[PDB]
Amino acid sequence: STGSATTTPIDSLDDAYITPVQIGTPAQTLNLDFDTGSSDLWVFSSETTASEVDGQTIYTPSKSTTAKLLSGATWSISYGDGSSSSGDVYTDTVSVGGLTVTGQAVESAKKVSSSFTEDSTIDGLLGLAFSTLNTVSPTQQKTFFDNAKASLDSPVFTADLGYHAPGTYNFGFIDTTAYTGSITYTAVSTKQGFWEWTSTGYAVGSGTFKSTSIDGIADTGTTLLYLPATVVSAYWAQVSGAKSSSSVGGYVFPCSATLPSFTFGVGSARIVIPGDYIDFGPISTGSSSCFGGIQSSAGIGINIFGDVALKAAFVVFNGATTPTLGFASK
Repeated sequence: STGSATTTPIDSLDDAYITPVQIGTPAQTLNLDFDTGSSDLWVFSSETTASEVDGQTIYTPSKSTTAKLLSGATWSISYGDGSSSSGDVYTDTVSVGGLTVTGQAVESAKKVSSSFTEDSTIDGLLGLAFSTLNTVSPTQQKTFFDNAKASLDSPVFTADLGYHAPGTYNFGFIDTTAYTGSITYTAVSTKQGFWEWTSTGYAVGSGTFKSTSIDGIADTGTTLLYLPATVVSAYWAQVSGAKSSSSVGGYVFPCSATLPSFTFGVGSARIVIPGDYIDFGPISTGSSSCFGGIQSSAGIGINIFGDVALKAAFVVFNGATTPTLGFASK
């Protein structure tokens, strides 16, 4: 089998992407944030504290004839951005772009933190990291991809995120029309449960490439590119007027400035992030100070190749027995 679904930016800055997902019978369609940095499929629901729901579409398991309580199961997650959610668990039929999994764990939120409430466009998350990170207790549950894998034509999914435009998540096949050149594959460590890999270096604009190992994660659920402070400083030093602002919480720059591209290495291959992808607009409405899309990972504890990086490439998440990651230009 295969599936193919369009993923759409939630706003004009590509702060996140939402993908429609069918849950239950008859189908209830929720717009989920596909997140290769986590491993829980959780949704706003009829069980979510009323005061914490503000415009989201909810899953109502009592209206699904295929929903079954996963008795005794609970879940609780906290994300790198400080947000969180928790609740109980049903199994139900879940379809993405034509691909159907029966008995998928659907984690129903009883509580969500304010940032989730405040984002009317995201109805939940669909985790695509390794199932070892799944938070369901007492019985850890598998991701949608893990459940689908054996049925897929090939045990892979791909992320083709757009810049200020829709893109595509495919399951079970590689669309050879969606990228230019060749796909370069690179080793993955699953030791932390992430799609963790090592970039071979970077360049700033037309500058010479610096060969240096940068271990990080391919994370569709993170907006920006978070890299070591040395790398980030070298980037912003090439932007007139850019500065790190402790009050804002990262690098800012005047929008009158031209942003250089940023290149990262995948083996001997190179992915070029155009300068415009690094512009996240005014820090507040009407401000001449713009927020940067490349920020320091110092004190996150891990480097994160988030949407800023991934949307410059066609990315293969290869879930073969030994997982790997593939990157192509597009």
